[PDB]
Amino acid sequence: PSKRSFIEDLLFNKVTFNGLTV
Amino acid sequence: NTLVKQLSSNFGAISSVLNDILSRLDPPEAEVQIDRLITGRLQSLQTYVT
Amino acid sequence: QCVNLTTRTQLPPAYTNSFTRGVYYPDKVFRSSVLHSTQDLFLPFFSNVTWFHAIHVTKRFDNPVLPFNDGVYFASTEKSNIIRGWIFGTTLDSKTQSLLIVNNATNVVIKVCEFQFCNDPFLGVYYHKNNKSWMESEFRVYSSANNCTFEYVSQPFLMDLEGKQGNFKNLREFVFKNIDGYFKIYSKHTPINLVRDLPQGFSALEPLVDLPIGINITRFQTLLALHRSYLTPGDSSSGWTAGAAAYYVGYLQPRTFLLKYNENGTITDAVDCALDPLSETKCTLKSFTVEKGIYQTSNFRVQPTESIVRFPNITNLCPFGEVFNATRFASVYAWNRKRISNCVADYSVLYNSASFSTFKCYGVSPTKLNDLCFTNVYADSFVIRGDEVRQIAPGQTGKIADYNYKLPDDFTGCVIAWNSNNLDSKVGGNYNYLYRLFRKSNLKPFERDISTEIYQAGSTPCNGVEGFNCYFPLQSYGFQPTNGVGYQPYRVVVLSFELLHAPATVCGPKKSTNLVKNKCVNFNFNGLTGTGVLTESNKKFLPFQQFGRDIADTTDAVRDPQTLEILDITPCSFGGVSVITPGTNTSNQVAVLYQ
Amino acid sequence: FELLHAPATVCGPKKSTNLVKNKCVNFNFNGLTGTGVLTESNKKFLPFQQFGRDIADTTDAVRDPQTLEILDITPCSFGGVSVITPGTNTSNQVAVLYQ
Ligand SMILES: *[C@@H]1O[C@H](CO)[C@@H](O)[C@H](O)[C@H]1NC(C)=O
Ligand SMILES: *[C@@H]1O[C@H](CO)[C@@H](O)[C@H](O)[C@H]1NC(C)=O
Ligand SMILES: *[C@@H]1O[C@H](CO)[C@@H](O)[C@H](O)[C@H]1NC(C)=O
Ligand SMILES: *[C@@H]1O[C@H](CO)[C@@H](O)[C@H](O)[C@H]1NC(C)=O
Repeated sequence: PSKRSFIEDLLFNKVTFNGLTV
Repeated sequence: NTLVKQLSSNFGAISSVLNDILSRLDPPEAEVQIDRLITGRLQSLQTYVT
Repeated sequence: QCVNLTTRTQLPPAYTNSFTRGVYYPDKVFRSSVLHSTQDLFLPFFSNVTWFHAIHVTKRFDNPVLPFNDGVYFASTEKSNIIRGWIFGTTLDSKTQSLLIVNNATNVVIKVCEFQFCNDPFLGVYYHKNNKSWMESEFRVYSSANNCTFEYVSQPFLMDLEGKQGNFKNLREFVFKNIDGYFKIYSKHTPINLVRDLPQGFSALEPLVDLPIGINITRFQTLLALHRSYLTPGDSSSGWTAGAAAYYVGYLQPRTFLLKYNENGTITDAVDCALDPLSETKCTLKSFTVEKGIYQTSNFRVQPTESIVRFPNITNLCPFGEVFNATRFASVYAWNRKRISNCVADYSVLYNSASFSTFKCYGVSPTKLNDLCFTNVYADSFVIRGDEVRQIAPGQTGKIADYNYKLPDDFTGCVIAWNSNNLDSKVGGNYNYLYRLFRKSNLKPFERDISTEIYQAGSTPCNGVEGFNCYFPLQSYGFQPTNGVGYQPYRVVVLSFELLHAPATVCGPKKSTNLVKNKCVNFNFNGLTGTGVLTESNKKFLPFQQFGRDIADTTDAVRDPQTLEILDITPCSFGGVSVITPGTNTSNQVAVLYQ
Repeated sequence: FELLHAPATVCGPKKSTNLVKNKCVNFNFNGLTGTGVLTESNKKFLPFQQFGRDIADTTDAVRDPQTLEILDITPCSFGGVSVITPGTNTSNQVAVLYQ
């Protein structure tokens, strides 16, 4: 769906309430 | 996670939740416990920010 | 009643909107070229101010009573001084002390007297042809005055006393207030030229005096000058043709301003800190110019609307009289225990039937016992001397407290002590009231010591001889009516309880209501408190559990004490309010982003 | 007499002193406690102003209540001392420096 390459995909798949907005 | 878990300590008050303090007791005799809670929470915020 | 007036064409109160109007100096200090952000009572910018008229035109004349909240911005506009005085007070009954300010030909008099005003007070002036002046015709504003704890008279003068007509060549503004007993006033005059609705621009008001009166004011009035002449019918009820008059009445609020002191120390501009997002960004930056970018302002919060209350269906009354002097209590050493539960209770029985002299609580305010829900209340029965009624307390000493009945430090409950002299004043003396004089070691809180053996003070083991160093700690009293008040018996009951452990049905007379879902509302579940939205979840509570909790150790889900369903709790809404601006120099339209 | 009703308006007299200038002196200008060297100023107040503040809620001027004069307030001197030593091993001379 995006334009990421293959190694970027591999790197992407290998990494993993009181006012605490993000 | 530690900043959240700091929200359940008495710091010296009779309970760790403010609503119970303000419901069970009369504010002129509850201001001291409110001050204790405020001091504890200020200390926690300063630590986290630094 | 008193004299009245006719031909009053009643009309709806005309409305108009101020434009940066009614800003006064907050205090006495002096500043040069700064932007202070004060916090006091001010007339809101672009507010809604109620017009009033007394101009006959026709048949228009009105000056009724108006409520007096925390300040009034009285801004009259006059050309011939038709509006002169004022009235203050609470009910104008001539029974509660009241204030009065009249602008007479003699002085601008200030009076604090219990004056008896009629329903139509005014100031009367007549254009006599023999002498074309304006003298008072009927100064019956009041009946008399009984007690006057404050009076004052200003310097003499002479008003111009105009009897002409024309546009209001001047303007007058006043901001009456009342704080900490003291009574203040502010004023500013400007010969502005106009004929109609209040003009544009911004001006400041200066302090005049500070009256040290101590009355309480709720509702006020206003004097008018009736322009009586020969063309009038000639009576206090229909003879009057007043003429041009106009004055507005604004109300103050606890706003927050940001005034801009110029070089001379005067005030030249002001910005309201809550009217629209651009003004909020100006207030936050402490400047009148906003540079291009995105800024941060106050937070956004959804406000709760309805409050719900739930309580278990309990009807049985709590037996208290059978605990409060039913037939007889027990001695100090062997006190009486009683557990009361499963009933609806009340505290008013501890305030009406017999106002007990000693009534002091711990941990819980005495007047708040209605709402918080109890669990397994404990009661104690015993009678001690009047000398040591203070011995029963969390952290005190004494023979009986340290040897017969000792309270824990964390005790949470009330204590009641009340004399029963007639019940316990025998001429021969009732001697079933005892105490433990001696004991080798102290005891534990809420622990009984029924041992009544022969205490061994020292050596010579007793073996039931009661010899030297073998005394009997159980000793009687001397309760007779001839004894002193300090030694007179007091009846003491200790009300002990614990809370927030399990589902209990002991608490007070509160009543339930219907249950709503999917709305940010308050709630109260068996004394619980909070705010959130109550949906229906899929949790499977074991049939002994009551609450649910998150990883933050707070309340996540609860159980309805009546329907036995399972509800959920979720906070309403958080989020800051950013503001997108191109620049105050460029334009004045902004876009607001809720995060 | 009574008390604690319509806060006190009948009250005793107050004493007075002289007005020194250009020296460090503790002062009391109608309740405004402070410390500094009073000197003649030129700021123009308004007829109803007494105090004076500049940027940080600090006193900078005060109206002389009797003569309706304007007096500045300048704090007294500060500054730690410093000792310049060329070494104990070499000599025993010093030259202090008032900051
Ligand atoms: C307010 O006015 C009422 C008039 O009935 C008076 O009883 C009460 O004491 C006043 N309150 C204060 C704080 O002056
Ligand atoms: C007050 O400000 C004006 C500027 O409009 C100035 O002309 C005037 O000199 C100032 N007053 C004094 C006493 O300097
Ligand atoms: C506002 O912008 C215009 C156009 O760039 C500029 O000429 C003017 O000096 C600016 N004004 C201020 C107060 O910055
Ligand atoms: C003092 O200076 C002399 C000469 O340089 C040196 O020999 C000696 O070790 C020094 N002593 C100390 C304590 O620095």
